[PDB]
Amino acid sequence: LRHNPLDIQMLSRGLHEQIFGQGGEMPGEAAVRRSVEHLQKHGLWGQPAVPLPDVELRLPPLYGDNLDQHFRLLAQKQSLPYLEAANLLLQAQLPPKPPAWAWAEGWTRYGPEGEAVPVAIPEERALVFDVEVCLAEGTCPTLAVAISPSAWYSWCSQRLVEERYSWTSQLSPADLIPLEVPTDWQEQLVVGHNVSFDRAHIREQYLIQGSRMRFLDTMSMHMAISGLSSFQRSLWIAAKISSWDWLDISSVNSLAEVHRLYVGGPPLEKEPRELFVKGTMKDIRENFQDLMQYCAQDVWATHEVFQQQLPLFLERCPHPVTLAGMLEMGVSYLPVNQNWERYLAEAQGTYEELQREMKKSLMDLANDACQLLSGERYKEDPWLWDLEWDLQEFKQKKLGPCSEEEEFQQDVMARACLQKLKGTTELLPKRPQHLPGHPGWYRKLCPRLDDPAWTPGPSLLSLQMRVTPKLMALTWDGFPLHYSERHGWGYLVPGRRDNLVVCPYRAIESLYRKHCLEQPSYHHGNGPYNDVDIPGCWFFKLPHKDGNSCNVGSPFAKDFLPKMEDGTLQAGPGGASGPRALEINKMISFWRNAHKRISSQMVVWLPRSALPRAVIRHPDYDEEGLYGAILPQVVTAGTITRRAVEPTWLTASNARPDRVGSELKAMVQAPPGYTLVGADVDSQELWIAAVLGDAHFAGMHGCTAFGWMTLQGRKSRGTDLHSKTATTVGISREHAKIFNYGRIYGAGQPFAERLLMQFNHRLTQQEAAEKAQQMYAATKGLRWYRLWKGGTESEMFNKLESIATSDIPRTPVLGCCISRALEPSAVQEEFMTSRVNWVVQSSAVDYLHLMLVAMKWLFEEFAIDGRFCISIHDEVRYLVREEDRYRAALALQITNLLTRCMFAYKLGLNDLPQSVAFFSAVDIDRCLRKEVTMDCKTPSNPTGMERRYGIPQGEALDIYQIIELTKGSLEKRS
Amino acid sequence: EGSEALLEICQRRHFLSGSKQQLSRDSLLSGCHPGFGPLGVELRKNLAAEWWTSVVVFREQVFPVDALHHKPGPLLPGDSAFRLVSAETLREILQDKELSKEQLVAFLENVLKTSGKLRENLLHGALEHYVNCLDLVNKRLPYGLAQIGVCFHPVFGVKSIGEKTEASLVWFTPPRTSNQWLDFWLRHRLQWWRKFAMSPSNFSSSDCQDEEGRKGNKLYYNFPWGKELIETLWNLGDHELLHMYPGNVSKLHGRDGRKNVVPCVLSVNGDLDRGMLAYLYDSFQLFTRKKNLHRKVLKLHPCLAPIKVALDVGRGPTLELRQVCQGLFNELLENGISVWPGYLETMQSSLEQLYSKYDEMSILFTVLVTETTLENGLIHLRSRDTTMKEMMHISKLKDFLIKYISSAKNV
Amino acid sequence: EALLEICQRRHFLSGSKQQLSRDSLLSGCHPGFGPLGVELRKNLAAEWWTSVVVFREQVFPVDALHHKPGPLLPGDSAFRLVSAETLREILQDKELSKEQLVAFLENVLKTSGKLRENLLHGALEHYVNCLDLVNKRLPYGLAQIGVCFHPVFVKSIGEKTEASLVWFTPPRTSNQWLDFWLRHRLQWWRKFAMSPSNFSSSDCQDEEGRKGNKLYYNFPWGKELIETLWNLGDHELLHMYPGNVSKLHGRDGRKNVVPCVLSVNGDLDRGMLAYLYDSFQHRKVLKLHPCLAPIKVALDVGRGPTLELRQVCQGLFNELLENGISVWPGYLETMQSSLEQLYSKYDEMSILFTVLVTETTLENGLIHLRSRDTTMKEMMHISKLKDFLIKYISSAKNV
DNA sequence: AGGTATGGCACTGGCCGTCGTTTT
DNA sequence: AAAACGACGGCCAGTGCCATAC
Ligand SMILES: Nc1ccn([C@H]2C[C@H](O)[C@@H](COP(=O)(O)OP(=O)(O)OP(=O)(O)O)O2)c(=O)n1
Ligand SMILES: [Ca+2]
Repeated sequence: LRHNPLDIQMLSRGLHEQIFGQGGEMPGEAAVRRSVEHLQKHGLWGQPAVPLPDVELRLPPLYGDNLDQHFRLLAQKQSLPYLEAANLLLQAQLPPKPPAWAWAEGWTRYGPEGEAVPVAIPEERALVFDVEVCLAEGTCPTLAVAISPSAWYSWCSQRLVEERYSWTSQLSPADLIPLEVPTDWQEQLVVGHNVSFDRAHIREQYLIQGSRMRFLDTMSMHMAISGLSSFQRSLWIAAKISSWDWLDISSVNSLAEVHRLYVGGPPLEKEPRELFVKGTMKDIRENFQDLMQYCAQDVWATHEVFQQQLPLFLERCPHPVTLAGMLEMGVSYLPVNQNWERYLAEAQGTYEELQREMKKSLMDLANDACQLLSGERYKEDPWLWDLEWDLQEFKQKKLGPCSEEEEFQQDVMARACLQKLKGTTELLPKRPQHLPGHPGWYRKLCPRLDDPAWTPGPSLLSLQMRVTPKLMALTWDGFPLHYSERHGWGYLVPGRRDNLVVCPYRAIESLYRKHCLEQPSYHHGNGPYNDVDIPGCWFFKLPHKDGNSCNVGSPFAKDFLPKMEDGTLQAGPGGASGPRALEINKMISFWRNAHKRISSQMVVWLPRSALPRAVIRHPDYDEEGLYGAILPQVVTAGTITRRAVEPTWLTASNARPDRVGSELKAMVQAPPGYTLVGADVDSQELWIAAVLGDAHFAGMHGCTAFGWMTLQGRKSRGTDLHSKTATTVGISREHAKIFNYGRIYGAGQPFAERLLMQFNHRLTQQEAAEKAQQMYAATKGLRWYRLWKGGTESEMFNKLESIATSDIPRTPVLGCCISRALEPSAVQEEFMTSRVNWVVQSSAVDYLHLMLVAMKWLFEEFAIDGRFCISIHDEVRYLVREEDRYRAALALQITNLLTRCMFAYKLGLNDLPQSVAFFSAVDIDRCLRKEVTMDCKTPSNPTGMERRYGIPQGEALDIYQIIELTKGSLEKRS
Repeated sequence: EGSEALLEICQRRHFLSGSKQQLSRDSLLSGCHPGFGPLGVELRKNLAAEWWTSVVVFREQVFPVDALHHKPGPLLPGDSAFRLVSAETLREILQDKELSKEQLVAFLENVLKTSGKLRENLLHGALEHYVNCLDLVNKRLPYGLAQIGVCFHPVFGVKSIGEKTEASLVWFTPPRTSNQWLDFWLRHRLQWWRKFAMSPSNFSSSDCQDEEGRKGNKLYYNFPWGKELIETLWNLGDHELLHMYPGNVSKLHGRDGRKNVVPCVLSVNGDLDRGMLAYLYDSFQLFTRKKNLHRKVLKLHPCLAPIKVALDVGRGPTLELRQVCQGLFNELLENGISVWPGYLETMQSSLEQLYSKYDEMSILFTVLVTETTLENGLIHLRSRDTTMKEMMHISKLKDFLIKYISSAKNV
Repeated sequence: EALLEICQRRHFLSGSKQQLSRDSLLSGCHPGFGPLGVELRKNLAAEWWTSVVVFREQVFPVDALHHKPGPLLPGDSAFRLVSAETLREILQDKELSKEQLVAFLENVLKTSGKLRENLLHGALEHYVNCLDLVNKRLPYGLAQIGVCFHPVFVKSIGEKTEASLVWFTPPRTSNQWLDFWLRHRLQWWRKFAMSPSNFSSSDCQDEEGRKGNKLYYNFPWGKELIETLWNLGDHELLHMYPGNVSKLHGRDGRKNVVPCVLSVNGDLDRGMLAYLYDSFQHRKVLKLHPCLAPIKVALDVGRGPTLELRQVCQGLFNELLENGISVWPGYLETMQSSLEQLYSKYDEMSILFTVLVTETTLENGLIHLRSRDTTMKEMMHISKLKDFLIKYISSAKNV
């Protein structure tokens, strides 16, 4: 209907009729009275909201009697064949290992009692599969071992058996393992440990068209069943604060520990040499049999682990949607073209330039410092007095010119004398010394002449070294810097006369007097630490954004950039040296940390014959261009909350100014004739918590102040919770997200005020404290009413804590069980914050699973030509044919709608507010970027995507525009 | 100021030539100075060699070209350019009374329209070779022609001639990529200038437009008195090429992928004399500890320093020391390392004065031989950058130096 | 002759066919040189510089300018520079015309500037200040390489690239030094030639100046001068510094004396032409000396996968360039011709060795090598080619 | 008590290989 | 001429801080 008892615009009449049941029970009088009293007391019962337009859609027919049955049937239909294959694996009888491993190239199947026969492909419905790669030769797969019911299979690479001078560095599908049966039935299942890495080496996985093959990961199921958190992992490894009964039921993600936990018996032994990581191709050739044996051992252990694991997973997560979503999450796919190569170069070179300018600036400062050795002048430098200036002795074992004609004699005599004196090498020690003439501190900075990476001067210097601040003579409020072992970086305040390789304290006092003539210590800051004794001075820690306990590791941290602008942090040379150094550091930090991961991404380029016909004929088909793909190595469940993990693509930064290589995601570009259609959930966890509280309180949407405020705020009007908080405190909305989610999940007031001070440079201590207090007192009150009762969010906190303290906590929507390592019996009250956050985070995981299931169903039903591309914890992208780009958008919106209603249905509510029915915007683009309008200008590409690469702007469309462009139908002819 | 000290140093150590009053800023910038001393010649040669290596050596589509220093034939009337005239041309007209009343005033038209001019830029000569240099690459359109040479500019005697040696590249590109390439070179050249600089920030770039609406870039160096232009990049389109070859256009076609087109012309032109002066100012670096290290030295880049090594002797048996020094001198010279033969000068000063003189001359290393060198073959070595002393065996010296320069390119 | 046609076709001599002739090339009023000619001239200049300047402590570079401003000698023969402003000023208010033509043409000689005719005067203008560098040790020299302008009979202007050495020596030993320099220069000219006998020396005398020598090369049409050595005494040095002679004094055996001047001047363009003629002496090929050949090695690909062979050749090309060997990248053309034509083209360009990379090279690493002189084919491993070429060049130099 | 994940560089410490000096 | 021994140097492993994503 058009409204609920609290006058909140609910779902349209037609949509509500199509989705929810007609005979929905009405709320009682008492519940409505309580909700109205609550809202009036908080002061929200008056505000009238302007209604939003109405949407009328003839949705595709549903199955079952309600939403839950519909989703269950869809998930079962999706996941039936792969569950059948897993069951086939569970009941397998495997013969013993072959007596000897074959040497031929390709695939060999081992028959009974050792017989070996060459086969093109394993041709099995299920497998346990493992691969090994020679890291010295690059990324080409080296050799693989697979097992199926009643058969062993071995695969040898062409680069392992044959020897040739040159192997191509560009990787084609012809250099990967063939594993897919051509056009005994359609579906195939592959099981492995860290199975994504093995999937990355399959030739058929790189086709633009999707494949029926799916993959299951033993590590993901271990995380689902008995995983541990990072802190728990560290404690578990160190066990070789009060409760410890959880140790015996948990383990780390390493294969050996998993096998010990789920199977036991004889331990698993590694290969001590570690040839595949450190050896060479010849070393692999010589040790063929042993490496094959180890590979087979690992495969067998993984097979046993899966046999033990599967029933427990099926028991602790009984809803089929979880398995369907996990299956769908393992088929990620990223397209790329030749531009990727250029992106690797442009960034790298740029980085080097910014490196060079930095090193040249510091190296020079080092050189002049060497001149201070003479006369012990270094004993007077406030920054360098405490360095190592000792030299080392060199070691040894115990009249009128006239034209001439006989120049040959002079030449030969000089050459002979030179060579005779050259031969006196018998007295030279066999191990050359390393710059004994220079000082020790300068000696450390220089490489050794034998190093093949040698360069002149102290070319190892960097901004992160503890000597660089001394060389730059950094000053803080007119005080020189200093490093203490216990307390990190601080500064020295002169004036002590209680005597608090000797400190040149008079030089420091003179320097401070010079500084002062430009405008029990008498200076106030992080407080003196008398445990550090530097006669004639006090040591004061540099303030840290996380409090006085933490230690500063480098004054050139990004957070110190404003202090440079304010002039509190000043460099000795003066001018723009310090600010420029900090700017360069900020600009190159991300690339410095991530270039090894980014440049080593495995890329396979599809030949022309393997491309779709719709791509060759497109007018945008760039001939002489390269088209390829990258398959992210995502662990479907690498987190206790069952989130995904990827070393590179889940840490990629968005295109940002003044950050080299920030256009990483923009390089993922659809091929000609293809588009990327994507969407992100709006205020996901906020809404989840709000609806949980609403269900707990009175069973109506908006019956709580928190949910009431959450529902109405619009993104376009800038009235959502994030924007309101940002305006109230005066920070970016991105920082507002951090502030709000920190407050929600147990952050204390000191943390919030420190965060505000960090994000708002113009604030002060008292103002930040007041703005934190005026936002922490209203949300929560006192514990209870006997001498969470009061507060806007009290009901939500009570609901979350009730779920957390349950004997077997489960996700309210799908009822997945939390890991055995975090149940109350194993841990009494230890890791409360993690358990509380788990409810909402695993609910978000369930949301992702439901979205994936719905999208797959909609794409299959209406013959939509597209496939899943990628997701990051709340966002989904799809690769679609251009002509269908609009239809897909509609599907996404519908997938959102149902996904919301399901969340209400399992909570006992039979209606959905109109506000959260649809995605605020759906993005249609040709590359991956946060917004469709950004041109992504960075130091690595100044011109931008539009000019350098010719990628035009995308489009963002809402529900009404999509309806106008599609007429509300998903059919291929409207 | 510090500029006077730098100019005095450059005069004393024969970087420049002339007198104090002749070496004014205006004369140096305009190119109407007496000239450069041997050290300046060596520095300019090193700069030109580095430019040639960075522009021509490592590219398969850039070829050398030579343009004559003068342009003969008829000229359009005007432009105030100088005119080349032989001796007897001053007599064969006046004699015989060739209408000696007033027609020899209209003879100024003949003077304007018949006498040749001195080369003003390298662009025209390069464009003159476009057709015949198309055979090298079978008409693969993206390619360049490079040259280094002296050009003459009139400067307000009443009018003098300023000579400037400059490096020019003319790059023919497909039109649809002309802008992209214009960016590329703009970065590439900007890197090169920054490569050898101690303070690469003082090198800057700026966008600019022509009265015809043609994009361009200009590179400037920040001298102590302000920014001065050192290089220019112009996207000239095809107007000049079409005007130079009016007629059948198909003769000018080149290959862009599978298509035949007429290329856009990108012209890059940089001044080598002004670049040398800019590097001289940069190396002198005109903070208590830095101030107290008031040592005069020209910290030129090792790839550009005119002199690499200084060789001398101690006190002892003169003949043997001179023999070993001669051997070392010949060995160092035979492998491409320039040396200053200090051993051939009598003793007149202590080590402090030699260090000061060699620092003012920007010599990378100072080598010292003694009796103990004859005893065991160990020599003393002092480095310009740090001034620290090291002991080293002669058997390795030739290699070490060859390493130090060779790796300097890859810092 | 066929040689000039080959030079035109292979980009040694620039311009069209009609613009090339014996007289034009000898005079220096020809269109110019192609890139191969430019590289050959540069190699010749580098050899001259290393032979004359590098291995001597008392020879220094000099930086003479191309023109001399200010008042000039009246009359005399040379190229003067005229001002268009000084004639444009008459276009608006005539200065009575009539009788001022002869006076104006005399003012032309009075005030006009002149183009450099030789490198001797530029060096003489640096003698006094360059004497400081040697602490007045009288024996020492100044060397330069540069272009000079010569009238040629409407008079035309010819440009010649020349190498000049000015040697100041005590008058006692001037003749001995003249003989020494004659010997050394003759040896240097004979060094790179396949037929050293075609280089000859002769003695000559002048009314002004002392004994002198001339160096000639025997082109097919006769002997042509390529270098001249003169013992000019001290007339010019005094004439440039009238009156006082105390500054002009230099040291010799602890006594001061005014030095005698020896002038050596050689023509680089004519020398390049002579070497081109020398090398050409039933297969058309230029056996230019390895130290002077503009291009050392040519590279090409065989039949096979284009990307792989192109990557291999790119790596080899980068490696060869990094070590100082000039390379002709023929692999970019995709080998659209037979092998005989390719060999003929590379021979006419005077390339020392031809390198061919085939698909078979991907297997074991063997490339085909052809030699310009012997024409014998060989198989060599890629890893050894660079060192082989470097050793070959070194051996050619040492002999 | 924010939660969950990922990774890199700088610095410290321990072990073991290998050399040159000193005994026999 | 062969063996004990004290020192230097390179690799591996570990801890801390900082920087990314949601
Ligand atoms: N510092 C953070 C960032 C994110 N999250 C969680 C909760 C968020 O809901 C979820 C998704 O992150 P967004 O930044 O995409 O969050 P919204 O969905 O709230 O943002 P918007 O509606 O602006 O897209 O990640 C968190 O707990 N702490
Ligand atoms: Ca979101």
